[PDB]
Amino acid sequence: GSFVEMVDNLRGKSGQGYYVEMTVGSPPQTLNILVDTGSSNFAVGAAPHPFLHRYYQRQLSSTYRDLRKGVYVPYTQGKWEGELGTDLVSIPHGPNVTVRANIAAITESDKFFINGSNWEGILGLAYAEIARPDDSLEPFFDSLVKQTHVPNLFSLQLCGAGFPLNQSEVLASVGGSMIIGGIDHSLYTGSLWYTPIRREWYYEVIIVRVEINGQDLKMDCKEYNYDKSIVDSGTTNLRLPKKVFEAAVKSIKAASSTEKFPDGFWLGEQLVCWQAGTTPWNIFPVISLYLMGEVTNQSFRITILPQQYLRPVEDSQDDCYKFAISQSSTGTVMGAVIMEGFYVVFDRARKRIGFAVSACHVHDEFRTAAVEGPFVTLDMEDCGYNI
Ligand SMILES: CN1C(=N)N[C@@]2(c3cc(-c4cccc(C#N)c4)cs3)CN(c3ncc(F)cn3)C[C@H]2C1=O
Repeated sequence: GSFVEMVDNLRGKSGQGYYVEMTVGSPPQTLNILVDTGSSNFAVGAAPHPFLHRYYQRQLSSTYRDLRKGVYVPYTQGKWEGELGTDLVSIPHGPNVTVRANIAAITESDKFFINGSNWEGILGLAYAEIARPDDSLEPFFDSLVKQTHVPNLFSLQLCGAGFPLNQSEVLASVGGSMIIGGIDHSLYTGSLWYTPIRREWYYEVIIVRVEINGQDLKMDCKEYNYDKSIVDSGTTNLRLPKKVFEAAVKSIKAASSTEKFPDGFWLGEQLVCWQAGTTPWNIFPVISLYLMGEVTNQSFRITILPQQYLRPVEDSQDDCYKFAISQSSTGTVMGAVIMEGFYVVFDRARKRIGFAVSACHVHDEFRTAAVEGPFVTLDMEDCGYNI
């Protein structure tokens, strides 16, 4: 329906992540928290750090409970270590509830906190299977659903501005909405189409066909989900398995061949700039991902524009961008490139993910992002990877 208290409760941008305000402890300590559908721990800075101006002070919370257990979370780009405990947590622009949740109090970190970023912790919204140290550490959303009458569903509208936001603008701008326990109809246009959650660990999905400007990439569909395909608000790019990335970039280069770009642009390293207002959107192709439908032998497609996969960056008055499609050795990641085009419904209760055209997606007068269906697609379970 309508969840006016939760609409426009996010801030941020794809390169720095999107965050929501939360409170921890008694009296409440306000912190900004990165919204991550790609992990399952609620973890906050709990010790001074040069890039933090606030942190969780456990000794000032009367409701703090020590779990007497450490947690070490190393990952590819960095790591954090901390001490497990529980406390009362609320979301000021959220459901009007307070819950007792697990909190990893971060005491040591490496390349986790970012200078200039305005967030102090991370909210892992995925399932217990991938929580650290193990699946016995109940994730925040699981606690929220168990302790209250909040429906087992949340939805995200991540809003890319379509232009770079400076240090002050990114603080004052609306980055989107996280609707906890519902679907807000003002955030999308057209119909919502649902794809099954394949398995409850990451938000895993199955891609059954890929097109670049309507041209079938024509790969064995297992390649698109090798070794998994996930929906991740904590990844900036659309990341594709090595072989898929190679085929996609060849096709995108062919479609945009009226303009030659350096190898560094396609590697996501180098920016490309055009005179103000002259970005040649029309030379770049649309990209469609077909996802398994809820009905046997049925699929639907989501289509994004170069306004989604060319990330605006500051150089001058030129309009500059980085190519935000990159290679993966851990499967497809539908990051903020995908998510900024759509309103995404994480329907945990019905084990499905919904997509609709976002009311805040960036487009031009000639093309728009799309969510369309149905299409007849056979042997879609064969597209899923095993082992
Ligand atoms: C892609 N991705 C995440 N989705 N989450 C993680 C992080 C994302 C960010 C981050 C920072 C800035 C911008 C963006 C965006 N968009 C994301 C910092 S840490 C957490 N994680 C993880 N893994 C295993 C585990 F038991 C617990 N946490 C893996 C990290 C990661 O590389």
